Amino acid sequence: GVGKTSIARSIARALNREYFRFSVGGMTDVAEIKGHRRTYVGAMPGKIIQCLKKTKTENPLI
Amino acid sequence: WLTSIPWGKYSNENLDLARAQAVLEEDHYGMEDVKKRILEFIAVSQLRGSTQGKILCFYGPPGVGKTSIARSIARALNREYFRFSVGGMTDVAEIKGHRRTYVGAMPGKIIQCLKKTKTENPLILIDEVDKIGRGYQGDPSSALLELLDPEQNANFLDHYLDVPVDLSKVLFICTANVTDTIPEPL
Amino acid sequence: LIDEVDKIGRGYQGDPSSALLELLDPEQNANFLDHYLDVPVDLSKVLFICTANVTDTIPEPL
Amino acid sequence: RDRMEMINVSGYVAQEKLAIAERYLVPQARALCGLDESKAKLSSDVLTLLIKQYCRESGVRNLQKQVEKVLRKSAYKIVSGEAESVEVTPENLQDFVGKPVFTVERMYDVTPPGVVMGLAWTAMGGSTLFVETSLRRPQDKDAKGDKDGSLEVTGQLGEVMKESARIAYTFARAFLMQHAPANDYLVTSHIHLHVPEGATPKDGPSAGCTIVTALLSLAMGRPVRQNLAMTGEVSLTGKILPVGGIKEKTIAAKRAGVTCIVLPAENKKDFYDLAAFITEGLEVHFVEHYREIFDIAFPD
Amino acid sequence: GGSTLFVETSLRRPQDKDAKGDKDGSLEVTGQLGEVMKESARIAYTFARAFLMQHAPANDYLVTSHIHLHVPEGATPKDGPSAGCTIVTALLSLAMGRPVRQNLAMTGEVSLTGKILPVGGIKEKTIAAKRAGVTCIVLPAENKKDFYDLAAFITEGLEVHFVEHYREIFDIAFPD
Ligand SMILES: Nc1ncnc2c1ncn2[C@@H]1O[C@H](COP(=O)(O)OP(=O)(O)O)[C@@H](O)[C@H]1O
Ligand SMILES: Nc1ncnc2c1ncn2[C@@H]1O[C@H](COP(=O)(O)OP(=O)(O)O)[C@@H](O)[C@H]1O
Repeated sequence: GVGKTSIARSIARALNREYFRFSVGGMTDVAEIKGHRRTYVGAMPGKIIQCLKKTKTENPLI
Repeated sequence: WLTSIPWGKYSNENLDLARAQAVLEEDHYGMEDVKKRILEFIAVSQLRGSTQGKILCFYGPPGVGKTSIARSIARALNREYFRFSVGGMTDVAEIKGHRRTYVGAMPGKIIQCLKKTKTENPLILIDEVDKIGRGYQGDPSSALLELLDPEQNANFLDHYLDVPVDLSKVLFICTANVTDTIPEPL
Repeated sequence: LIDEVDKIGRGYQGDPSSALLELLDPEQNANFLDHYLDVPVDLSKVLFICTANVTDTIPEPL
Repeated sequence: RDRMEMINVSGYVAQEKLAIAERYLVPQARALCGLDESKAKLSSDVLTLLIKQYCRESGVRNLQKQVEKVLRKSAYKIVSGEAESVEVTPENLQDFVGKPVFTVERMYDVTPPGVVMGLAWTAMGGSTLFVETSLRRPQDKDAKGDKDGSLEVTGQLGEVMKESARIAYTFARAFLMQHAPANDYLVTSHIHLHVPEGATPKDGPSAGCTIVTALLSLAMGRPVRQNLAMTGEVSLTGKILPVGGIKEKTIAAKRAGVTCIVLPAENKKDFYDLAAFITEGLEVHFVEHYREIFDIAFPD
Repeated sequence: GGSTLFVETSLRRPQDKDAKGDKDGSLEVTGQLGEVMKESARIAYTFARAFLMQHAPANDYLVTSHIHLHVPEGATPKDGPSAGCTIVTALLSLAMGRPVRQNLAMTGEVSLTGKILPVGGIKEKTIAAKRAGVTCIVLPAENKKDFYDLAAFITEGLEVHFVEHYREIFDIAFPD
């Protein structure tokens, strides 16, 4: 609660680039960042892929 | 599924303080703090103009009527009612649905609640949140935070229906006899 | 009639206790449905009996 | 860790939080609730009292929730109550938010013998832990037996903390031998002490100075000087080594009301690196060796 | 919700195995104690010996005596430390053999020195206490406001006792 996220968003706006936050805290399954192998039923890509798809840009703020 | 979703359709919320207070008083005894808080929400919403929805929890022992008071609030407010059990759950799909690809894949239960209520301002109850197990394949706590986040929830989507939905008016209600096992971010 | 309620396994990809609870829920039972059949059914008038040599091992939500 | 440069976000002074809220938060919440300054009014004193009693942390979120709740209550009182416009005073704050939440919170305002205040750079800001020492067995174990005064410790001790406690114990024994050889209290006595949690393991050794101070105070029974704080690390010789998170510890000390404090001379610039308004109302004491602290803690 | 639990202390070894014996009265504990509970009980016994020595040096009962203690389980871990005052009181009563004042209950955390920290869940604790038919209740001074937050129709018959240090607790429990 000291605005680290707030300052990150402010920097995103100042640079004109998009803002996104990733919650790596308490995360161990690297698959979440590396997705799946695409074979498992309903496999998903790494969360970076989802972030890029959402932002629609290749130079957002991470 | 998509068409059945109530798009921009909201129940006519009851905005009269006196009748709501009388209804709550004749529905349950005590809970003066809860009555004060809900009526304060009513007053701000009336002042706020457009209807809105925030999230809160009724934490206390069982047999207290938390579900009963939730029903009383839902009926008094004129908004629809729905409840959800999450205790010991391990499949995030029930929140985020399936991929829609497998034949008969169902969407998240929130989509089903929207379909049933026919409004974008219903009342949703989540119970025994503290009892979640978040075991293998689960970790719905992340999904719970996504669904609850006041800013992100406006663009919440399920795996089945990839398109997002706004949840700035829904009223989520959580219940748990203890405030410790529940995750800190939540 | 449900026989040997106390003997449930509740294992990987099992957990019928949830199915039991939803089936017997006094309000959800009125609109119960399954995977093969996607239609709710009322059960308020159906009568349920259960058997178990012990009660302690019976899951509390049940 | 080494792949980036780590920048610290210390926190906010009570005045700093006051200014931020009255410039950033209060307007934001008022806009969110749709209120106006005319109808919705807040004074500096009410928010200061809120900060001092209703809330206490390095963070600000709790203040955000408090202000939101009081603003919503005022919106209720206007929509429903008889007050077209709300004026907020510490008198009305009791009805608006309720009774004071946090008192001074300082466990001891007198610091009896064997318990000493100490600043710790916890993960969520700073903390003022009251390191406490105690005699687990009467010193008269035997009028002739000189059995070693085996020590006890609690507080989920990690290995490095255990070594810090042991080295501090040995150094305190040596210091007492040199200063007061006639005293065997720390020599022949089964002592226990506790270390409250919160301090990050890297910052945990900073409590060695507090440990030695508490041990000496218990040994000779004179309570440490009131409203006095200390923290540091010893290298078995009384030499005082530098530490990190000094600004957060100073912020906590200020919040704690302690007016006298001792820092390593190495971190002296860092303390001087802080804003003047931060260091108001406190008299620092830069040291390098433990001996000085003794007189500082025990001028008499 | 709330509950009332009878913390019990029993002597599991003769007090005087050997008068000249100087071995400590090693403690034993039950109640499915998490570690933090173990340090809490450790602190409680430390302060118990300290208070006894301060107030009854002639008594070596608590010193050279191996005693066991059971605290009934069920309490949430966050509230488990709140039994420190109760543990100290039970140990003292066993030491001097003076039964505690009847219909008298307490709950709190001790800082190893007798100074009491506040505890949460006061309201349900008081509800159970009344349902336990207990008249005099001892609480921290700090929690006092929370007690006053309660409505009058609950508090009837409660001879509350608000403290910050154990000496007051000792005197209230041991009017003599
Ligand atoms: N200097 C500041 N000015 C305005 N708001 C602040 C400031 N510092 C903290 N905040 C508040 O903190 C919140 C965001 O903090 P955040 O970035 O989450 O910090 P952290 O990452 O440490 O939790 C915002 O709601 C904001 O109002
Ligand atoms: N003050 C009250 N007024 C009316 N009914 C109550 C009250 N307190 C408890 N109840 C009853 O107790 C029942 C318990 O409901 P339940 O779903 O178990 O809520 P909770 O999970 O809070 O115990 C409810 O049906 C309700 O009618």
